Amino acid sequence: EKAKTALASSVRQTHQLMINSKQLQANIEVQKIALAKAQSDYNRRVPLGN
Amino acid sequence: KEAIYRQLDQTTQRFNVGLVAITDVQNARAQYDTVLANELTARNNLDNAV
Repeated sequence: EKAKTALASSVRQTHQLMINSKQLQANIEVQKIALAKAQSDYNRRVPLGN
Repeated sequence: KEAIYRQLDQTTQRFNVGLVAITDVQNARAQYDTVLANELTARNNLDNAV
């Protein structure tokens, strides 16, 4: 019984890591949106400067 | 007049770029039109003085 409980705990922790992966992916999406906004602003400010 | 013309050019260039609204261009055009009347009046006053 003790061994079976240990196996259950290990499985759950591994699944937790798997979910952390998707969390980090969402963070990446946030940063990408920020970069896109900055790029649009610059590309916008450029021709005026010519 | 030179200064106001330069300002109108900047505002139009920014609107085209996509940083402002039509109302700003309308105000810039009004301000540029006013100085044109003032410049004409100055020449009339000069001729009247002569």
